[PDB]
Amino acid sequence: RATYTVIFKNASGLPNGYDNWGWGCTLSYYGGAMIINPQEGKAGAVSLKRNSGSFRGGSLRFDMKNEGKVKILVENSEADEKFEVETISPSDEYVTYILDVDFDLPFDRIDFQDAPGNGDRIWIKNLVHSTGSADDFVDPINLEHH
Repeated sequence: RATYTVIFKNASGLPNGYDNWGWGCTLSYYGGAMIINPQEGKAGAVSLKRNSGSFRGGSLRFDMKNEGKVKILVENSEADEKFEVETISPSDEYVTYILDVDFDLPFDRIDFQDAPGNGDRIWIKNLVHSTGSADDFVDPINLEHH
């Protein structure tokens, strides 16, 4: 059985049980989105840090729109180890991404970074981890709608 962990659907603030250990960004909340406003020259990131425990492998599902290129990473904060999941091209419309996490350590941080460091906004909603793969992902969000 896959375990689906909904981190947030609509956000009005930081997800419950998480902190932001990122840098070089201002966050705001509107239309249910976490709106990341990175500062120019900082290669800013949100780093969602789980207060307790860790995820392992599996996959990350989220809706995003983004004015520039966005790098997705995870980290294990104990080993001080970081892993690049994917780099995602700009889109002016929300797109649903479901990405395998092939990191061979547990991860307690999930990062969205303004990779080019030009200060391009990022918008995120509906962020979910599965213990199962991307191909096998059955979206609980689309599914609750239907």
